[PDB]
Amino acid sequence: RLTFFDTESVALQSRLRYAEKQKLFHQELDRELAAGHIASLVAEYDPVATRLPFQPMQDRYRV
Amino acid sequence: NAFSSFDACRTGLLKQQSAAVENSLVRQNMADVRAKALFERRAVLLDLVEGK
Amino acid sequence: AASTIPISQWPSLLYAPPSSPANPAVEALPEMQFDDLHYPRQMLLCRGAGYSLEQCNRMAQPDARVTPENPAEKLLKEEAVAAIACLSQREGGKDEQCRYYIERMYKLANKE
Amino acid sequence: PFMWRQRAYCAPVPSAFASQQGVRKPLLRSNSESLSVFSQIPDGLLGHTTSVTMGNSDIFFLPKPSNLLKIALPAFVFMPNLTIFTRAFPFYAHTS
Repeated sequence: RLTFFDTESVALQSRLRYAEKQKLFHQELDRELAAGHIASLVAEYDPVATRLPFQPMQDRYRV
Repeated sequence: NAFSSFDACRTGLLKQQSAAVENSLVRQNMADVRAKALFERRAVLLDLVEGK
Repeated sequence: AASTIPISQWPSLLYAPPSSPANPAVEALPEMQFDDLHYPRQMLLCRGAGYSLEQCNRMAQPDARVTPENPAEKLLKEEAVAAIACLSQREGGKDEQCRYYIERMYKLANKE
Repeated sequence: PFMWRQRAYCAPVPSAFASQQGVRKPLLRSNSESLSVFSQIPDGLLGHTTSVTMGNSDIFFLPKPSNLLKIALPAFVFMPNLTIFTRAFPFYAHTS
């Protein structure tokens, strides 16, 4: 049967590769959306608040 | 004609960031100075306080 | 007769509202706009170009991307002025004193 | 990508805000993955689960004692006799 009477295997393999592509696309998309959500916080971020009273600001916190 | 507007918005954001840093520094320093003055006032008032 | 509209049908209720004696232009509801970012964006662009606050405030102009104007104000101009005169003279058209002009305008605008 | 504080389904998982954790697992994940079945679980045996077949179990056997009966029984007609009056069937089928 497998040697002369099988096309379901090939069809299912093709469909599964298609499914893998689809899965990875959706994954990357969700990652990008979450990253944009986090990027919305860079506006709230204030690097001066890290400063200690009567001390200079550090370039480490992206002046 | 489009790169002009893009660069304008870009420089606007940069200026916003710079001004934010400067204003935050000024406000922070004023607040800290006021706190220090309050602390010294409290010190003198504790030296003047009376009771047991 | 007027049945409750569940919360799931509100998006369609906003752009296809029920009939009323004073209906809006449903065909124009998607065209009603009022930008809250107009002046902030204008100032940002000008300051990025390199102008000062005073120059920006002098160059600022009000938004043109607002809800369009009613074409009746340009097509039925004379009839509207006559109706407004009738109202000013007859106390707002009490007891049907401007029915003449109002009906002329209604016919002109509706055409059966 | 417009209303982040109002769209929590498109937001990162709380383990992402924590700043702490061959190949490692990703640091950034979203809640929108909950809308996919095979996001986290594997696709193993995906197209092979409808192939596990089991046969039916009905047995078509019933003793037929006719020595008990001495009368005929009514029987149904299942199809019209097309071997007779074949040419007129569409014309007389609607009558009775």
